[PDB]
Amino acid sequence: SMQLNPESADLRALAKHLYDSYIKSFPLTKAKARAILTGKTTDKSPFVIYDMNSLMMGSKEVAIRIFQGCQFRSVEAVQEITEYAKSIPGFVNLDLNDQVTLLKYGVHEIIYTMLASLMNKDGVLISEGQGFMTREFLKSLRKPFGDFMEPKFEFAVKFNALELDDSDLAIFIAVIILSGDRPGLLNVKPIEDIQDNLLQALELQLKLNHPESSQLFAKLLQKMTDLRQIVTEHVQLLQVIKKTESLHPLLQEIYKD
Ligand SMILES: CC[C@H](Cc1ccc(C(=O)NCc2ccc(OC)cc2C(F)(F)F)cc1)C(=O)O
Repeated sequence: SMQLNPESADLRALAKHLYDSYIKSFPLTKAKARAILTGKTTDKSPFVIYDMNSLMMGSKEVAIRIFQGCQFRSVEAVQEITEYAKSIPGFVNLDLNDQVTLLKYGVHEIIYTMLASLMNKDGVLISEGQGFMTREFLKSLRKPFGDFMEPKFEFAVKFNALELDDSDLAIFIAVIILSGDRPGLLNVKPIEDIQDNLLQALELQLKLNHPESSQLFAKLLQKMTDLRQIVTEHVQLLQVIKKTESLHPLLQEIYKD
């Protein structure tokens, strides 16, 4: 950051480009989510599902309904991330094998990342900001389902304290996709080379955007750990779901290894 030259200029262009794709690919940005959550917008005023009463107006049939709702958004979210991926310079030049691989293992990490954008301490925005379902209501569902989201909220409150904006996340999300340690990758090097350039862009983005924020870069890289864990901890919950009590086949496909 100390030096404004052709390399730093190239890193800003990669950041602008990724931001512009983020906007085209992700309708409900963090900036808009925050507006709704804090009241500012008159765009729409969401309905608050806070008990069984509220849910109907909007037994274990409700657990079915809500799990169903997640699956629908979860498939909607995987299309959003697929569209974004295509816009990351170099991504579409790798063996189809790797592309699909980088996405098989990434989507859920990006989902739990961007889910934080939709969350505060009280609950989560749903249906593109039309509804807001409370943490405590989601907690109250019949076992085992009332632990489904809690870890996603746990992650969110720590993540949202980083105070990242859509510019920040654009690059960060791209860094996650271009991970060179995904099982069964063929050409690791061209992914690492792309990620190294993305990590450069992020570092410079975070210095410009967060003047009085210490080791934010390191603190953001560490969150990739938390994310892997949410996925693993989630899979454990699903695995139970199957044995205890089906899944949309696109989610079924991604859950192979
Ligand atoms: C079943 C879905 C999981 C990952 C997953 C993906 C997305 C979300 C998510 O956006 N949750 C918020 C949400 C969205 C729509 C809903 O419609 C009623 C309901 C919810 C909510 F219930 F709050 F979680 C939550 C989890 C998977 O793919 O295994």
